[PDB]
Amino acid sequence: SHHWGYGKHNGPEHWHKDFPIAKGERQSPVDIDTHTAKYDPSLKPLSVSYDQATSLRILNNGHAFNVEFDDSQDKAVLKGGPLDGTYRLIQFHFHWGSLDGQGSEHTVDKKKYAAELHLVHWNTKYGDFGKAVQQPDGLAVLGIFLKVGSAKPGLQKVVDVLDSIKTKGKSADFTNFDPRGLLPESLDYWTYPGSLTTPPLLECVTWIVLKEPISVSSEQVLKFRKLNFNGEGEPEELMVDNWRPAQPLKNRQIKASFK
Ligand SMILES: [Hg+2]
Ligand SMILES: [Hg+2]
Repeated sequence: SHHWGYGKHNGPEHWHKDFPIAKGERQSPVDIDTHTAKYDPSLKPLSVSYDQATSLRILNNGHAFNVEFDDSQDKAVLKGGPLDGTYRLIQFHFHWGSLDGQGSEHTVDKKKYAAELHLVHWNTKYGDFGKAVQQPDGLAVLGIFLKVGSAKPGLQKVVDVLDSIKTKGKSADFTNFDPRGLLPESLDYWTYPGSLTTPPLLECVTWIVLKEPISVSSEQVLKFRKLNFNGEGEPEELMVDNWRPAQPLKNRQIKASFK
């Protein structure tokens, strides 16, 4: 502190001093131990309906970059899986590393990926986002791992606009982007009850983490690392390593949709 971030002086190990819930019973991310996750045949396939998605803007908030969607109606929703009810997409963002061997927040059998995409949705029964985050089933986040390999064509539009939102507080119009181009071929997943992974750390999230990673090229992820944490005209601090490490599982079970 001063304000939280990912540095040595205000990084995740310090958050508990302003947000005591950091040492809570249902904090995220976690390590997914594949041999201890329970297959649960009662879980339903996920239903991702993003064909009427309306993206609006892309913003650098100082901790990541969010692409925001119009959520005033049921245009891009997730339902099914372990969820009851309809959850509307409000924004996506990424977490990534300064090197390719780190960057994801969840890990799989202790394996870290180069980055992790979060598609954040909120439960329509609560009427708005801000009321959703106060309830134990208020949000559902789909997490997708990224590995370095082949380029992902559907991520290129995002990569290309980054130069225009280089520093904190910058935004740019970002319409007609289709988030379908960011899904792996398979929707197999793990699920557990957890929290937002940045302050205020609220325990209101059902996480849905996809088993299959997407590939991005080295050049693509290289462009993420050119962003800045600082605002314009402040000393440059590249936006890298904006990931929280794995927290204790405590009394929770990870369930798998697959065997
Ligand atoms: Hg996130
Ligand atoms: Hg909550």
